[PDB]
Amino acid sequence: NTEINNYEQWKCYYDNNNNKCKMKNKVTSFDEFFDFWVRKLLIDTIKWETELTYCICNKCNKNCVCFDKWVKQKEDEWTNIMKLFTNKIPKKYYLNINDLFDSFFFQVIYKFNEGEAKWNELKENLKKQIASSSEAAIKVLFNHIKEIATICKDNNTNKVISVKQIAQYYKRIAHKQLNERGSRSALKGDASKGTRTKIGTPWTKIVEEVFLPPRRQHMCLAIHSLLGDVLLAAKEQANFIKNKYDKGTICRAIRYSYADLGDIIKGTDLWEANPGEKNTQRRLKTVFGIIKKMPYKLLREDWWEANRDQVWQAMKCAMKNGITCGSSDHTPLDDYIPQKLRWLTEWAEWYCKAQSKEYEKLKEKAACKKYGKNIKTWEDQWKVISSKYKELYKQAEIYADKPVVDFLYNLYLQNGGTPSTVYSTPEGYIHQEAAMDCKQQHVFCDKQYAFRHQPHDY
Amino acid sequence: QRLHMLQISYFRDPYHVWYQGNASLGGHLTHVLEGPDTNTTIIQLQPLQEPESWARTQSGLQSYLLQFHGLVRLVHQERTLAFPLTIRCFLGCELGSRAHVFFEVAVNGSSFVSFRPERALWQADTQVTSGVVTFTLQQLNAYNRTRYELREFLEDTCVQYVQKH
Ligand SMILES: CCCCCCCCCCCCCCCCCCCC(=O)O[C@H](COC(=O)CCCCCCCCCCCCCC)COP(=O)(O)OCCN
Ligand SMILES: *[C@@H]1O[C@H](CO)[C@@H](O)[C@H](O)[C@H]1NC(C)=O
Repeated sequence: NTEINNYEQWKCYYDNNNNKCKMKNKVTSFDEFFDFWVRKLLIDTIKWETELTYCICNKCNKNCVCFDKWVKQKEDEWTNIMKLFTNKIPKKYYLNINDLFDSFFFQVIYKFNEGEAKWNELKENLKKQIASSSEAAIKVLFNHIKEIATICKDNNTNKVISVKQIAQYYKRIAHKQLNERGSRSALKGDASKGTRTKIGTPWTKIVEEVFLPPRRQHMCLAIHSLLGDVLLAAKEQANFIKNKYDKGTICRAIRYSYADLGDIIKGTDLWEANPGEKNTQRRLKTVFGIIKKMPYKLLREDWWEANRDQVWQAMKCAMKNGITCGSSDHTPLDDYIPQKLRWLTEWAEWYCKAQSKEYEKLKEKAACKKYGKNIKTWEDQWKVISSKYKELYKQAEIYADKPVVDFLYNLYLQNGGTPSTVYSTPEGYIHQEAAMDCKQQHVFCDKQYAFRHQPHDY
Repeated sequence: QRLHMLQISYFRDPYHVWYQGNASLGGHLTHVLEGPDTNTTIIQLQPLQEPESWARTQSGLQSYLLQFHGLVRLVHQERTLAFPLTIRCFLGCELGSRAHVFFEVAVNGSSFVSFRPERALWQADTQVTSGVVTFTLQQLNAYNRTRYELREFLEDTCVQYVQKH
């Protein structure tokens, strides 16, 4: 008495025989239905993994998402089949992975060129997952197709080649290196196995030259234990910003904090001056060492890569504020943008908020000895920022700080590198990557100059 | 001397099969097989094979039976198969030069197919080739699992048992 989801739909019956299932109107026994569904699940799985192999330019984002939708649909159909039994079921349906493949060997390889290879590769991948984790083959398969859908969605993440496009390049490299080491099946954890405010304020200037966002200052089985701690911190930061911190503001703050958290875990962060941050970083060295005995940054790069979807989903908790803006699996590429770039992008956004806050005081030439001065204070920080960008950009030119120089020249090579289009000038960088709320002082390049004393209008 | 292995598979449904079988070493019963595809018990009557080897052997035999059933289901799905269907498989190895092996399958008592290791190929025994016969031979001659891994069973694993016991 259960129904199993321009396609087929079925109504199944099941006894303790006439334990038939009905689709003109095809009527089969339940056992035939089950077999039909299972062999199609296995055949379709192999075809999907094969088709997506080249991505596992936007053409495969569309195909990759379709795969994830497919995976979820099949998982629901599976649940509906289990509703016919409601008893946590004989081996006739509970095939072991070795049993399932031995039983469906001919039916599935029949559909493929070099099918014995595809049937084998799938068996080995499923055995590897259960070995890491005599369970039913269908459940192990579902976990396998879910991991692939997640891995693929990460690769696409929904005249000028942007920082986001280059970040995707580094993302694709990241998993590539991970895939070659092959450790993700070991490093991906399972949570169930575990346990300033003012806008007009200039950024803190730290040498022992980087400006530290107030947002970063206000930051909240060793693998399973670590993932549980990271997920908790991620959830807390998301709730912290949501409840204690604009739409664009709330989204960028959560997303940048996510990227900052990845930097902390990877150990590639800039703010190493703070003793609380140092205490945290030492705890990470300790846990990852424990993990290794399988600065630990290269393994950490993999572990965070093996566990970035889990961390991101944790940051979407308890909210109706969509943050799903330009990414697949709603997962951003910000953790693949060198921190110095994201903080720069961010500085400009905070600066233009500061300019508007001061601008707005000039309403109902004495008051312009505060604005155009508060402006000067923020103007100086840009100077420092602009100079450092130019040094690294020029190194990239000659090449075409290591992660930034390598990011820039690869971005430059894809942007005319041989004149550079829009990224050779840091003012130009901000005008391509950041969003400015400033009023009447919209130009960083030196009438409507971003740091002018008095706006051309006032 | 030799092994003469026999199984009879009674398919009341493509998805419902009763298996029964045995094996004789030389002239005497050594093994039996009986039960449905979901609960088939394979018993060594003369416990001459080490328990570990035997467990591995049973696993291989169960794998065989599941693959066998899968082949029948596929044949029935692609080519219509009438039920009840009785499959009778007779296979063996005989030993003073290189061993002789054979494998022949009859359907409802009528020899349907056989294996010829010389080219690692299956061919029909029946003089009447039809869609079922052609399709069954394909799977047999398309996969290394049915062409060469079978030879290791018949020309190596089977004979080692015969030579040893
Ligand atoms: C040392 C112990 C020696 C044995 C002692 C006797 C044991 C008791 C036997 C009881 C009687 C049962 C008789 C039925 C045959 C059982 C033997 C199966 C042999 C076999 O085919 O190969 C196994 C399965 O592998 C494969 O993958 C090949 C199977 C593929 C299917 C072939 C086609 C089936 C016939 C066509 C039917 C068509 C009907 C259409 C209507 C190999 O197992 P292994 O892993 O150990 O490998 C070892 C090296 N390869
Ligand atoms: C399998 O068959 C034995 C008898 O050979 C019987 O005692 C046992 O209960 C059966 N098990 C199942 C699951 O049918």
